[PDB]
Amino acid sequence: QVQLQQSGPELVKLGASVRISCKASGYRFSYSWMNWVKQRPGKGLEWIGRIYPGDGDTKYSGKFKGKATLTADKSSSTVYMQLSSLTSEDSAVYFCARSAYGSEGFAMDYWGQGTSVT
Amino acid sequence: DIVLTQSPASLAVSLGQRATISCRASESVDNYGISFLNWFQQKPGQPPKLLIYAASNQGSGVPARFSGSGSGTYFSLNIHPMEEDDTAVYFCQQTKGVSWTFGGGTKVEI
Amino acid sequence: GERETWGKKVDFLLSVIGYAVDLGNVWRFPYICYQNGGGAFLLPYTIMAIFGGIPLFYMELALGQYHRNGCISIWRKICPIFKGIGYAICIIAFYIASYYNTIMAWALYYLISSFTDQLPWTSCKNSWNTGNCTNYFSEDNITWTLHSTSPAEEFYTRHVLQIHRSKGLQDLGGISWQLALCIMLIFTVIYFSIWKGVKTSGKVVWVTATFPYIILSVLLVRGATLPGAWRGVLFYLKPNWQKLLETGVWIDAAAQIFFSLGPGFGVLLAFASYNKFNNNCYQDALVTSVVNCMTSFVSGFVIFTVLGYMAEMRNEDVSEVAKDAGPSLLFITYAEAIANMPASTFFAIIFFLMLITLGLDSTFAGLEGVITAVLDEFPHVWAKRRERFVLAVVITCFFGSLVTLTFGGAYVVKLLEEYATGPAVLTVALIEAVAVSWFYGITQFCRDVKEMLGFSPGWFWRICWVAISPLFLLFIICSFLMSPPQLRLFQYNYPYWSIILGYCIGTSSFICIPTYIAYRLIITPGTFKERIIKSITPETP
Ligand SMILES: N#Cc1ccc2[nH]cc(CCCCN3CCN(c4ccc5oc(C(N)=O)cc5c4)CC3)c2c1
Ligand SMILES: [Cl-]
Ligand code: NA
Ligand code: NA
Repeated sequence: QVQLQQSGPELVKLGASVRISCKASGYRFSYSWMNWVKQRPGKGLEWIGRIYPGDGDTKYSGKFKGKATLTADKSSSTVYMQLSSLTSEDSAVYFCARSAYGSEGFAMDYWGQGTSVT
Repeated sequence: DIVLTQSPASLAVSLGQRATISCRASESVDNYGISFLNWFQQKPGQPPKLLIYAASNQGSGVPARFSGSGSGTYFSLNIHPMEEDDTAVYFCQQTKGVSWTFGGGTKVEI
Repeated sequence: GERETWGKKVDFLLSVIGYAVDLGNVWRFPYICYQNGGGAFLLPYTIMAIFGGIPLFYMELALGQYHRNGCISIWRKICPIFKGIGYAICIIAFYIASYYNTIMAWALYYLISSFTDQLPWTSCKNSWNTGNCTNYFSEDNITWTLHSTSPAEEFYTRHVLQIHRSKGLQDLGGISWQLALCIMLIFTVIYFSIWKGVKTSGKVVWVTATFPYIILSVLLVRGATLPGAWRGVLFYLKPNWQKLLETGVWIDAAAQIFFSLGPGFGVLLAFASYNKFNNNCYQDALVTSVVNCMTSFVSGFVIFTVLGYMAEMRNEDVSEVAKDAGPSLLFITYAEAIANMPASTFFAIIFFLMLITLGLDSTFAGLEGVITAVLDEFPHVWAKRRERFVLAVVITCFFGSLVTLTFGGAYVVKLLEEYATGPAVLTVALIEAVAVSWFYGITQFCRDVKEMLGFSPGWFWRICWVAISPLFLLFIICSFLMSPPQLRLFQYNYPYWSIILGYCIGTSSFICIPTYIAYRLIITPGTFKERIIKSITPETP
């Protein structure tokens, strides 16, 4: 069984930073992209970025190129994501999803319970 | 950066009526014969449970009710006759391009 | 109305060596070399070269230099009844143009895609890779299971070929437009290289035939410096004399030499039909054949110094790494080797440039042979518009190559590669040899060679031309007609109807000589005996 567990809720301080982690299990994490998506309260999903453990390649949308940076740890099978300059706009629920393989349309099969930073 | 637009932002479909949700990609999401477009469903206060992958292939542990179709630039998620346990928000994500983007979302209700 | 002689002797020499050394020398020679002995495969290889290879090469070079009339019309001075050899060679050339330039287009696509800081066949992070992908060189942590794949094989079969979108020759579906553009560039280069004739084609060859040798030297140095190359070279040369007893090794050696020198294609006739009448063809034939053989040897060294390195990296036997038979040995295997090399993104460029150039001059030579044959046979309509009829030839070659660029186009590459230029070309070469030796006198041919060079060929060459060489050609053709192939490109076992279609391809090329024999016999008057006697002697205008 594939399950992704991430840290608990944090607090949002203006101009502060957080370290949201997503441990992964049940599959060879080093061969699947690890997406992050923001969910504002009362709004829709919003893709944040990408990371491919094993190669370190990361992609970002045109909104988190500097705000969010993704990191991987092959020893602990954990994928982090650092947020900087926390405004009240980025207090939301960040889900850690795991893309499928290229042939499967990169479908985010498995998701984490979601880390709420308020 | 392919913008996805879901025309029916709201579905007031009654029990026993199939609900059609449309997607519109600015560019073609197809590549190597694989339409890069997944459909997601999100209950209130729950992680998005994947529904369809590749715009036609059924998800994992998902009812046969949920069916996806369409190829190229126009895609659909024709949900076989709806019921009370699937009134959720369905999102349209494209995984072609440097930055994958979600759709506008589409809440469904009786 | 004089022939356009070569600007220099080096022009002819470089053109012939560029023709002889082709993409077959790179993947076919080391493959067949280890499959059938290693250093024990070098004893039958050289025996077949000496006894059947050099004789045909030298014979048809001298024939073209003396009669200097190409391929279709040269039989008016040797044996008129066998004029169908030219049309058979034209059909064979059509098929070879159908598939060879598609292979070169694959090479060009790889070269174009290898201009990035990170080569696209290094990781499985890409959008074409499947869930079976695993890093080829990674640690043992990621085992290869029983059906794992490598990033480069998926790059070749899902991004370049897109073979996964087709399920065999039954649905030869869609057309890769990127490969279409690549082949269009290949064909425009080909046209502008040979459109004006031999004067420009002999100067383009100056680079197109010598640059591959520089790239081969640098690649050999790198492969030798790789860790574990000793495994590769030792597995390449370690003789297996037990494998020598079976006739299969000799069969493969003879076929390899014949298809490597490339006699019987009408292109050596076209090349030799331009250099001076008193030029020395014996010496240049010998040196060109030796150069071709040594080039095959060194290319095998280059391939195996990297095969052994890759085997050492995975801690596996070299035998488990080289099962890739054909172009997959260069687009999947050597591509994987390059992706992990220290100074990658530069070895890929030069490797694929060597591939493209060493295919480009074999294409020039074949197309020029066909063009020379047709121009010589029809000087009243052609030979004024040399620029034209090369545009037409290139256009028809591209049109025939379109089916090979489809998504299931690698299957067509392999079907044409095995049946086109199969027992069709071998029978053509056998008929040419018998027409020059038995029908056309051998004493007469040796007198012609003496008048051309200054000495009659020795008894060895006479015996080889008369008996040994046609006998070996017949031994190769009899081998092929006994065994029906079991083509299998990428987990696709070919159907029986595909084998029948391949036999139909073989028939189509060879259904020219018998039909022309029948037509010529019908045309000439008189009883049958005098009908054949008249049709057998040269016209002698
Ligand atoms: N455009 C164009 C064009 C047009 C007209 C042309 N005539 C000539 C050309 C040169 C282009 C390469 C064609 N060669 C390459 C090798 N191939 C081959 C080698 C070794 C082998 O060994 C065995 C065995 N059974 O062991 C079997 C077997 C088969 C045979 C065909 C040309 C190009
Ligand atoms: Cl060879
Ligand atoms: Na060759
Ligand atoms: Na060549």
